Amino acid sequence: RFLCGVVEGFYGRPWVMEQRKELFRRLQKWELNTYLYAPKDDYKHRMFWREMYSVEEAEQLMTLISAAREYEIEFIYAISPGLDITFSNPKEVSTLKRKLDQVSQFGCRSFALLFDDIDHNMCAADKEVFSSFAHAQVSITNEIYQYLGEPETFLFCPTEYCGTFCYPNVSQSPYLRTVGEKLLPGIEVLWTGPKVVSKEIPVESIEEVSKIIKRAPVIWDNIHANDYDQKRLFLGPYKGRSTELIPRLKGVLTNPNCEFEANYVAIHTLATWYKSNMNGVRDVLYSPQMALKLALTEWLQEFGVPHQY
Amino acid sequence: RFLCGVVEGFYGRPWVMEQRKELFRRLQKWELNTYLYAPKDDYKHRMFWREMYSVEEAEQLMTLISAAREYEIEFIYAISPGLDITFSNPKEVSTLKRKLDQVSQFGCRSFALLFDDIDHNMCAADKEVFSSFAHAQVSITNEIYQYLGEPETFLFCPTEYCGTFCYPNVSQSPYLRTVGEKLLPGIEVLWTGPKVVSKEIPVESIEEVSKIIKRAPVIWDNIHANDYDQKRLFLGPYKGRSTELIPRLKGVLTNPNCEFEANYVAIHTLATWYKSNMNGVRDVLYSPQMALKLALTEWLQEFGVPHQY
Amino acid sequence: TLEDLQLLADLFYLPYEHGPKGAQMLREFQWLRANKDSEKIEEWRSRAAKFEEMCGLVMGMFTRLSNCANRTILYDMYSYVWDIKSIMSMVKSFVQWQEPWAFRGGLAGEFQRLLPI
Amino acid sequence: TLEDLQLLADLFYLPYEHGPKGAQMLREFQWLRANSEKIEEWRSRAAKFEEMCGLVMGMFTRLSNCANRTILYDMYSYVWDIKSIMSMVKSFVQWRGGLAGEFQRLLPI
Ligand SMILES: CCNC1=N[C@@H]2[C@@H](O)[C@H](O)[C@@H](C(F)F)O[C@@H]2S1
Ligand SMILES: CCNC1=N[C@@H]2[C@@H](O)[C@H](O)[C@@H](C(F)F)O[C@@H]2S1
Repeated sequence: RFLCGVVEGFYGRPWVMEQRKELFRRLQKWELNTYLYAPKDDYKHRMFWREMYSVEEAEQLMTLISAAREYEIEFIYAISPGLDITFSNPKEVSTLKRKLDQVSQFGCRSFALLFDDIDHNMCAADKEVFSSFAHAQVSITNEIYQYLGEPETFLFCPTEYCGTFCYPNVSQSPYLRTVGEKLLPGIEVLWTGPKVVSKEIPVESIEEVSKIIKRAPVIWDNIHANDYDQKRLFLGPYKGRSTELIPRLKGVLTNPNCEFEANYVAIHTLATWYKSNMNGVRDVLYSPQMALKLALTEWLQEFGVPHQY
Repeated sequence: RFLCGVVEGFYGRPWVMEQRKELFRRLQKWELNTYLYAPKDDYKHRMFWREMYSVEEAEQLMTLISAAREYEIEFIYAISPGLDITFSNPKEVSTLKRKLDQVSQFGCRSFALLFDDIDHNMCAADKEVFSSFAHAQVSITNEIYQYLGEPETFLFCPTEYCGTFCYPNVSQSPYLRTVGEKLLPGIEVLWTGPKVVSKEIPVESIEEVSKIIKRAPVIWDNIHANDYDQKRLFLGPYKGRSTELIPRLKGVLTNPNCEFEANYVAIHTLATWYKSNMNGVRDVLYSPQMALKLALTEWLQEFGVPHQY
Repeated sequence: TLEDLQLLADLFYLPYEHGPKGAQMLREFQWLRANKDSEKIEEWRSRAAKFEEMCGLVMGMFTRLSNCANRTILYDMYSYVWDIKSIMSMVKSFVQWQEPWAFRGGLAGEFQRLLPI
Repeated sequence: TLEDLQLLADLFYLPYEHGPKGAQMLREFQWLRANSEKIEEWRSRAAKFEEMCGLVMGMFTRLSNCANRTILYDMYSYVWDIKSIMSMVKSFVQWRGGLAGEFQRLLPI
């Protein structure tokens, strides 16, 4: 019911396979359960999405998905064709089907279609064929969803992914209204909250979103995200999201710091928050100061274990 | 003797061992002879200079110096203790000798001491012991060189490594004055030309340094360096340095683009320039326009050969 | 092709000089920008169309480059190619005519704002 | 020590909020700056700040000697920069786009 874990969805140097395997070992330890693979600067995911995998690439993705299953971690594979896909072109849908088809032969059973950080303008050809941008994305997402035999877990990521990004506003947004109306009920929608990096995600904020998308969203939280500034790192606790939010969401996936080792507190504190109210009604249960102390206390011993670079 | 090759001495992601080996293959192929290992962001070269190598690190450094030797490529190991060395402390010098001792056990015979991007201010203790900044480096460099049994190739990189960095000017610099007068004749001196990234390196400007440093320098060229701007890449030919410069230098080491693969033209055109006046006595022999025609001709076949990421 | 890389190197040439093709193209966009009644409208659209043609030659090359067998050379420099491809789409189109970032630095940066240097 | 990571986490905390120890130093330094029998006060506050400045440098060097270089190597780039800024803050108290840019600089923005 609840998708809770990590999303490697930041810009910059994507994590290595050794780190990703360690992430699953840590997620399993902290009673977490999900991993969304969306590294923006890993060419086969965004920039060069059409490009198929080589033997070696296939081999390590085979081991990674294996490792995820061993550690009881849900490996959701994402792809962002949005920057250059021609939605009306059947050659483009054929490519996305072959690409996600290759990935399902690696052990993948959970996928995602991301349409975040793209210009709303459609090419000449897409404008004749599709009523709006929202329709084009949803037709492709739905055709892919059904083609992949309607997987148990399939996530959809909108262009208007936070409060701020909705034109004119969340409530009167024609795009989201299309998204919640025409996007299949078995496909979930990712939401970052009122802003990209939300200082707080009010229980009202999401209740209002769930009305337009006609479903509870999965949060792609950017609280500990640090890709937008070379000079910043975030080792603070999970703060701003009420434990009351859990019975109102289908998930929470933190997008943390680019540096894998600087995410202990980030993922530790999240798990303390998810476990404090994992049975509710549709802060009494959690305190960042307390979860922070518990996280640094365990992190401290890690600094003493000899690990050579 | 002339040291001509590459210097991996840029800020940013250092090259992998695989890339460094293929580089020795390209260098040997294009009749080049030297490689200076100086990654600014390789923590065991700058920041954590005091830190000794682990087994795996030693093994990888061993395989690399083996590959270097095998491809007739001179492997010159560099270290930058300047951000926080205490020149007077014999514990800091004992540490520098231990680390370079560990590196010579890896098969390294050539070395360097870089004091390039540091402040001239000395801690009270070094002021009480040394009469100037220039004496502190020269005393520590001459002790190290002698300790290492006076290696044939020993390089020294000054704080005032270019015309513009010289206080007040190149001929009146009291720092360079001391470098040329007190730095051992067997130790070589790195120079970047009139500025950091020089448009041209005049014959006259080199004669001016050669007088004050009392020797012909080794150029640490930044013509193809692109670490100072995220939106800049250099694929043009080695242009601006006369061939009349070869009988006036101990070498030319190019610090190229951070992206290893983009440096085909940088190193190709460098080979062409060197080979055009390889036996100079005291631009009629080299044409950047021409060298580029040949560098691209040979690069073009590479794009046709399948290689997987 | 050879000519493809010549155009490629010209766009990403040297720090003090752009290549001939890159400098030729820049001069033309700068010219177009600087410019019944007088017949110099004949030369402007003839010159705007010849430029919209060059904007499609450079962009054809880019797509070509991205389909190269050597994925190793391409992955190392394509991030740069993807930028100039985006700046030349809106140049061709020109011719045809939140919150944690803005308060950068964090704690180190906040302290720097109170310092002289 | 656990007290070190409490300081470490306070200096690199959250996007909209700094940790208490970080917020304390900034406030004390924001106070020393805005000032010149109130001498004994400033001097007591300037001397006690130098001690905090000095002890933060201690934790910074303590961390660099950690057994776990894997963790250290990932986040020390930040530590070094706050260490540079912390030394001169204390020492103060004691007292262009390529062809892409060329074109984009002519586009309507
Ligand atoms: C649906 C969410 N998708 C997003 N994509 C971007 C991420 O790559 C960043 O890490 C993040 C921010 F923290 F910088 O900004 C946005 S949110
Ligand atoms: C002997 C000269 N030492 C230098 N160190 C720096 C290098 O790390 C950079 O790659 C180069 C580039 F910015 F131009 O600038 C300087 S030149």
